[PDB]
Amino acid sequence: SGAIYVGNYRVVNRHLATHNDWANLVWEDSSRDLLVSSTTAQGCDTIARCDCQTGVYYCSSRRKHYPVSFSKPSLIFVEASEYYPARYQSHLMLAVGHSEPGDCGGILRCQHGVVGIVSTGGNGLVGFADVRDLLWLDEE
Ligand SMILES: N#CCc1cccc(NC(=O)N2CCC[C@H](C(N)=O)C2)c1
Ligand SMILES: [Zn+2]
Repeated sequence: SGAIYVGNYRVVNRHLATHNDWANLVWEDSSRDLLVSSTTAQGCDTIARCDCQTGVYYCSSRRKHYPVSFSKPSLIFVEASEYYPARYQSHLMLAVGHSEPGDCGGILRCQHGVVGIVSTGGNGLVGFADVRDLLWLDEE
């Protein structure tokens, strides 16, 4: 589990969105595994606006933050799970690192701010849903 809290937005994995998220919906995209809902309180996270390929992510199944090198956001085939059939996920970045299903939502960050959240995993790989292109998270 986990979310990004930027401005009056809450960014979560679409597959982990709650009823309150769907009832306060701003934007959702199943191909990216992302959903954004509105919040009453202002958050403290800031979004990175860069092309870094190195950063640090939080792994809840280890209670640890790990430094990683990650690929650029791309269209990647992801195996079937309880939440989606086997399909292509867009804006996904891969790295070598530990991930279990419940690690989804952990933040990946670079020197500029939050880069994305854990969205995929298995066999020593971890995948992150990028948010750096969502410029509207910084306003309104
Ligand atoms: N190998 C292995 C098992 C394993 C370990 C660790 C994680 C996973 N699960 C996943 O990657 N996802 C399940 C939630 C939905 C995700 C999505 N964005 O489509 C895909 C699977
Ligand atoms: Zn950066």
